[PDB]
Amino acid sequence: KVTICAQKFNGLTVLPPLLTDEMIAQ
Amino acid sequence: EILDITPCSFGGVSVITPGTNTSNQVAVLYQDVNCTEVPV
Repeated sequence: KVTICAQKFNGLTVLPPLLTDEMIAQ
Repeated sequence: EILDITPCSFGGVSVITPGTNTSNQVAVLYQDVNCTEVPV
């Protein structure tokens, strides 16, 4: 139920978080 | 004819180091890049 672009071209980096979605479920 | 223009790749460089008191052997992370074109 919870849902600009995937790619940005001027220094806009989204970083991957350390704790993934799987082990939070663990 | 339709030409998609993309700025060619960029990304920061992460440097992983231990203590310089411990060692000088270091490792490099290239972030958000599939390392098919590493050298430049």
